[PDB]
Amino acid sequence: GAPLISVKPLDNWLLIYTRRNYEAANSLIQNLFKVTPAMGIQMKKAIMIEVDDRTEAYLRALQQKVTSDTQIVVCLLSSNRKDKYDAIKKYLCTDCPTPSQCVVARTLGKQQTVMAIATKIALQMN
Amino acid sequence: APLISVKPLDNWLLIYTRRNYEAANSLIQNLFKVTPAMGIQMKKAIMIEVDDRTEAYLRALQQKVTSDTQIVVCLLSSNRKDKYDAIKKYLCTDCPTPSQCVVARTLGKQQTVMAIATKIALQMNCK
Repeated sequence: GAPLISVKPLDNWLLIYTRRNYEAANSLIQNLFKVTPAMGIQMKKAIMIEVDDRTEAYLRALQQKVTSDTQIVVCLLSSNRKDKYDAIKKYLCTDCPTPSQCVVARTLGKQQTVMAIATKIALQMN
Repeated sequence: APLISVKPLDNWLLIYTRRNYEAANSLIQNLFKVTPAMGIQMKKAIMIEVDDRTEAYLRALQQKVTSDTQIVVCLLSSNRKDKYDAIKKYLCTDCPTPSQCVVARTLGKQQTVMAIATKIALQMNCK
């Protein structure tokens, strides 16, 4: 036979992060692996993009890596630094057609933060 | 004391223009119908009538969106690209509260209603 239960594969997506948060990025992938089956989603590993911690490096990585095939984009930020956050958000929102979201590394400890992120992804996949 | 847990949706905004006053009322009623199956207990939206121009939508947003606002829904007279794009962009850059735009025309389907409610159930779990 072959599966009967609907899943949605999340196989092509970007996680853009800065070296200081290398391990909070890895943990996020694992955690999302845990909560994602309950939501009808089958996850592959994110395409991971390490950038210098500056606005412009995030934006470059965006212009170079986002494709037709990219399903979701997640920008992990070192900090809730208003200007950096606002300038990435503005660009994703005007220039990036691919659904996206920003996350501040700090909040990542919490399992409610993880759930919210996955929820937003489930949402963007429709 | 009532044992089944429900997510109350008691503070939220519907911004619409006078021409779609009734399509707006209907949308509330219909959402009342399909929302209990999703674990949500709905109150009526705070309804905000605005003139049919981009800027009027944006003023309403700046004035009425609060810490308490759970969801924002902008119902548009038309799929007019510029108006739709400008409102979408602004919500997306300047409005932290989760939101969506709906074109009145499409409200004439129970699949449209389901999609909006689905999106809301989803937005009720976000940071």
